Amino acid sequence: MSVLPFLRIYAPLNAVLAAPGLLAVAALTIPDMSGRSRLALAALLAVIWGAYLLQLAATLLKRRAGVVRDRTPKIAIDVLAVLVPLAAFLLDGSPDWSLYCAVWLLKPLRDSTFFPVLGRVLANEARNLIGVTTLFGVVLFAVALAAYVIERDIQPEKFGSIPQAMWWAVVTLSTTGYGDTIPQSFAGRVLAGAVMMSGIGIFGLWAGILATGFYQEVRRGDFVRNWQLVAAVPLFQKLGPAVLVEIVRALRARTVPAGAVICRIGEPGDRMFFVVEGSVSVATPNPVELGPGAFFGEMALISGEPRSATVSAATTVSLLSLHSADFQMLCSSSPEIAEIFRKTALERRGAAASA
Amino acid sequence: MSVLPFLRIYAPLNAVLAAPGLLAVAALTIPDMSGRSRLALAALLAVIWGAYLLQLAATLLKRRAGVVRDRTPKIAIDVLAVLVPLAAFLLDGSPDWSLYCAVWLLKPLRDSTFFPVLGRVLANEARNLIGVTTLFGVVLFAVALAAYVIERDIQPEKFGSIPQAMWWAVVTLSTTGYGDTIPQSFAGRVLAGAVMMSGIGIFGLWAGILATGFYQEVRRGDFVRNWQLVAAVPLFQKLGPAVLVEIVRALRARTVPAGAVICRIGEPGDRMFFVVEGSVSVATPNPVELGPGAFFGEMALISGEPRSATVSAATTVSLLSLHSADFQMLCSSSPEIAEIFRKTALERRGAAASA
Amino acid sequence: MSVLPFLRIYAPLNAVLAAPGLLAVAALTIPDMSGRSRLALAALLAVIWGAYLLQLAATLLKRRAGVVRDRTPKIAIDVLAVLVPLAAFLLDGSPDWSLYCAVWLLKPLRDSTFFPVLGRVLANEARNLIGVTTLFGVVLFAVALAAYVIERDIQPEKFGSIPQAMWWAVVTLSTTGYGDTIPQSFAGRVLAGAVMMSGIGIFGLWAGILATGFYQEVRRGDFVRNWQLVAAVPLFQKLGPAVLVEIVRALRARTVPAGAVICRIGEPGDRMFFVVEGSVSVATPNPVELGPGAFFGEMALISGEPRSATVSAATTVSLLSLHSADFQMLCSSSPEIAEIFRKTALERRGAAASA
Amino acid sequence: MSVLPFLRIYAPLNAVLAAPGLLAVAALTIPDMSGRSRLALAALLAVIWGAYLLQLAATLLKRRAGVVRDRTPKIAIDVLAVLVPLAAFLLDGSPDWSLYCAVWLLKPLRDSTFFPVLGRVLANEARNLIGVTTLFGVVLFAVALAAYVIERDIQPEKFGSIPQAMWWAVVTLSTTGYGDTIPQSFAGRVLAGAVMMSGIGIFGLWAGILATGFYQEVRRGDFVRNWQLVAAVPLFQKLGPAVLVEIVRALRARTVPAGAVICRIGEPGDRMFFVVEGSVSVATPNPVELGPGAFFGEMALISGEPRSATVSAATTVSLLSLHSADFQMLCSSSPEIAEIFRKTALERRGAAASA
Ligand SMILES: [K+]
Ligand SMILES: [K+]
Repeated sequence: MSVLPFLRIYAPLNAVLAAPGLLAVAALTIPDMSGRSRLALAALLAVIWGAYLLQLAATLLKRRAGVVRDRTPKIAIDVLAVLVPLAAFLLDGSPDWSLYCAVWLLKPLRDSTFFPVLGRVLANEARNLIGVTTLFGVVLFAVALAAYVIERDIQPEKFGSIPQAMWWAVVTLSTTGYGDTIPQSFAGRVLAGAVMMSGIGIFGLWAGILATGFYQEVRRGDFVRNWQLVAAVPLFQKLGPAVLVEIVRALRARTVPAGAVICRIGEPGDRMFFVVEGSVSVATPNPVELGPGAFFGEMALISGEPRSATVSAATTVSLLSLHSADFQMLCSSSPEIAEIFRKTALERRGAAASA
Repeated sequence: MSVLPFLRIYAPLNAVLAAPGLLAVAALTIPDMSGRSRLALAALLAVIWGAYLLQLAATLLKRRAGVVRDRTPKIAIDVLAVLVPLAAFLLDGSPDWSLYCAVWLLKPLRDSTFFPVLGRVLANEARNLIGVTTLFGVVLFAVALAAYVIERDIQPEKFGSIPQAMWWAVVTLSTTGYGDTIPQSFAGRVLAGAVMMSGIGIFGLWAGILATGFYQEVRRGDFVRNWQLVAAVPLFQKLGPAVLVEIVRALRARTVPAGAVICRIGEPGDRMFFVVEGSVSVATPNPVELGPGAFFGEMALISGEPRSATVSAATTVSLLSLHSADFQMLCSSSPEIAEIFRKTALERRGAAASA
Repeated sequence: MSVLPFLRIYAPLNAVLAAPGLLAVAALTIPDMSGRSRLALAALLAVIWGAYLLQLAATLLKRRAGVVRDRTPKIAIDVLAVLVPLAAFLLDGSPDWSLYCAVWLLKPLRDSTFFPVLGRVLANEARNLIGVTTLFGVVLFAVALAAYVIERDIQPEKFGSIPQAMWWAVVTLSTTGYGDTIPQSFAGRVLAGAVMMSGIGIFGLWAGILATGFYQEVRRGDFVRNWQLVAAVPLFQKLGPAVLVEIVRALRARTVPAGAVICRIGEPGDRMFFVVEGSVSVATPNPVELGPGAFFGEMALISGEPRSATVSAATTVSLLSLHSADFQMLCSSSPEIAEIFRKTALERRGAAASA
Repeated sequence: MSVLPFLRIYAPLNAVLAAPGLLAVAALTIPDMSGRSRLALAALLAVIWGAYLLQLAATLLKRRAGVVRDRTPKIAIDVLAVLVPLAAFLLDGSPDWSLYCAVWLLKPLRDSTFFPVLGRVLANEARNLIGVTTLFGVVLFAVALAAYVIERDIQPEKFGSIPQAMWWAVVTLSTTGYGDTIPQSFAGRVLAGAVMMSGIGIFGLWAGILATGFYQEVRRGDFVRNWQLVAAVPLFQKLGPAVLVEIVRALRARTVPAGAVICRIGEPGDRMFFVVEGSVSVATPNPVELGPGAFFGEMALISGEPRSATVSAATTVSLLSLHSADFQMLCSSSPEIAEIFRKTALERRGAAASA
């Protein structure tokens, strides 16, 4: 709610082209298709092949910044991103070689930050997941077995065994309801009453396990990144030790591209920013372009008013941001700083129009 | 649990009439329907047309309070709320012009506060949603592909391609279970075991992403609105800086209409209120009508008793409210204020019956 | 995890008998049923009728404690619990009068505490629910309409209208998957990709709205009840103001019936209790029966050991309970109290066997 | 996200063999199966029988550490793990005796820690679950009844009774959507609009009840275990009382097996560890093998750098772990300790290469 995400967060053309790349698959996969456009997109594989292949050797020129680097992840696919189609091209002379369009699917995941964040936590909590997944397997066959007890007699053809029943378990437990083969008797129909009751508590926990400390990591992700951009601010010599842990949970950083709008004038004042690197376009008769290491919005927050300036991203600014309460929290937290921000609430009145 | 929501929170007749307005659609949509009531409701479009159109020009008289205003949102539909039916009326001479009853559907959303609240946060967290939505597309085709591997042989007519399989993926992943086309082999049936396991963790996160800091915004929504109605209370010169952040998370404000009941006498005392604007009906031999900037309930909370007065909303009172713990928290937080509330617990014993 | 719930929490025979009472319905509801047991259970209605009717007039003798009472809720059904069957008995001379076995269903809800707790909060947060429920109706018809656009042509018989499509919306949105009528074209099949994506975020919020501050109320429910049983403890003259808010969130009270086990000897020490009313059976050569206002378990917690006594509920004891951390929190919170609990960890060594 | 789970957390071969053990069931369960491998796995039951039976008497030699022990849980199945197959072997002379492969299913649960953790909390919160489960039964028949009102007329064969309707309730309420028998009329089709709306709020709460304070227990599980491994650290004479409660929520302990990697050199520094028991392989010219009661990583965290040593688990080390913020929290929390860790950030520069 308090952040300006811009500059094409889904930027890298490596990440982009699997999507157009892999829809190229389908038309090959289909009868009654002319050959015209059939192979026309086979090029587009060759394009994406050649395109990543173009990118490829530039990467293999890894004498760049070659001091200490851990790039087994980033490289893992780039190798295979061209080889797997290639060996596929020949031995699988038949068109099915395109079935090695399973391959680029990691390329989005190549430069997918927030995926390490995902896999980071599973290697702390899977202890639970196992004891639950076991427990999932407990309750599965514990309950799956209860059906073969019954309808083997009059429904062999659907329930003539155990695993045919295990099928109808998790379909029944995991919230799904396919609807292919269903009981006819009473007591077997009774048993479902605990099933959804169970599974929705099972996943009531188990999916909750994920979001539980995932969010801890994500809410932690906004600190590990943001104990940086702290010392850069020239004011933070005075802040006490414990004060920051309160703060950085709320302070998110993002980056705006050049030209874009930051705060348009006259819009309702609802937040303030801490610039740390880049520069701005504070639209005044004399533009007060504050570069790395500044802020604005206090003129509107202390007064509770619209914007005092059409600030626009003159350059690519690594931004921060902040809503009132957390700034009121700061204003509440210390008279030492409200003094200068009060002065600033008068200086920037006289500094906005002036130089 | 601690608030009195009254005065028709779904008030504005602009917001109201799409519901009766759009059910007017259906009878046109249906064969074997007489023409009698068919067009009878076509009027009701004309009514709602004329009705908003009546409202319309009053809005276009936007010389009202014309100083600095940002009304592109509120106006966006009012323009189209009449034009789109209108141009539809002529070029679509055929009855299908009523299919521009897709149009009013924003009119509820026109004056839908809590919808900006919704859209506010997506422009902070969609970073995740993308990396997840990509990941959703990863796991989709990653898994969808695994089926065409198999049943293309014996189920062409259902699984004779890739996208027919992508269909059966999210139907299978997204908790649904349609039940149109289902495997017959083993290993393809095996694969589902991870699917629901996955998707319920996927949405185990992804839907959780929404409620995660949505609630932060909503729990923030009760501060940004309620750092107001703070200075109005004549007592709050003494409160310390940090004290309020604890409080305002709990203090919700609402507004009661005139005439309505606030606290009926003899009901079990469970909460107290801070009036800030309006007036009351404190039912005593001399009604102690406390207007803007007062409170009551302490007589019942400190004593832990039923109500001392049938207080009723004499006027439209912008209300606050408060449960005990948070007032006990305050009573715990300072002896400075319990003194006067103790005195008040004796003054209002003598002030209730007296003037 | 830290509480002993006993004494038949589903106690009241008023609450009990709807369950046996209403299963009495079914056998009447069924063809090919002999008349023998048919009416045999009609008695059981008459029993439950007579039984509550027996209870009834005792309630209508409401001169008991008749000072100030708010009993419209408790009485609302007891009136109807006998009348509705009664008038049903005659005018509905046909057996369908038993269809006024819809009636007792509130009787469990009559003496269902935790149901007021439910309905308490909806009158604070339904503001959201409306803006969401509207939004649910937005996204419903916003999306439902998109289908009649298409398959009216080739699927009139299933999609020959709007509301037939609204049907397939929430079935599709609300996680369900019935599986009666399904598209055949592409673009209409495309649209589902956002649907489950939506609804699982919708209810991703909306159901979350419930558990959100429900839990606040429930976690509040353990304070409003438990600022009581505080002064009774003879030790709590010294505790500081803010200290308790930390505590009472964790301290749950329950009540054990006479005879039952409290802590059996030799079991692993994992918790301690604060008795406030009732008496115990501390199994020692001289039973140290501590009555209202005492505690035990510190001998095992400070030492981290099994139990020092087979304590059993000699009477109906209104119990508290407590795990270590929260007691370590207290031991951490003050040296003033660990002294006496250290002494107690030696006194009760000498007081256990002795008198 | 901050922990190294290793040494075969799913270790015990007792726990292992039900999985291979119980899949042995299926081939017996199936027609058209040769007898060759049929009984070949009957051995594997005899193996697992004999194998646990081998383990068994070693357990029944419970003179080991025979002072005070509470082993009714661990023993409960080991008794039956061999008897139930055994008596099954004879009286059920027919092959169905293998249906006492329902029996080992507790054997995973035998040595399933985190299962007591599960069952611990249900005996605090089931108060709710009942009032909800009742409420589930309320809303069930409250709503189930509403259908027999209607389609008994034209759908006897599907809705010719009450319980046939109760079937279609929870299938409809519990998020499932089987799709066997569906209405045809309007008002009965209307009713579903509240159903999913309800059940997803029902389980919106009810499943949430589980994860609610489950997580409290789990987040508590990391304290009850970890107030241990506290005094062992020679430094913790100075820490203040309240300081630890902040900490131990974050500090998880796990155990690494011998040989395994702990921190490989040059990897990005992201965490530090507290060793308390075992020994390490700090790969330096003179290996600084710190045994029970030490730490490392500060050299990389204060500097924010890659690893200073390929530390590997020389022995089975009962590990702790810690990320930066929580260490920054400590560094923020006191100058008393950053001094020595600063010194350590120079000592271990000179102590790493040296002895
Ligand atoms: K479903
Ligand atoms: K289905």
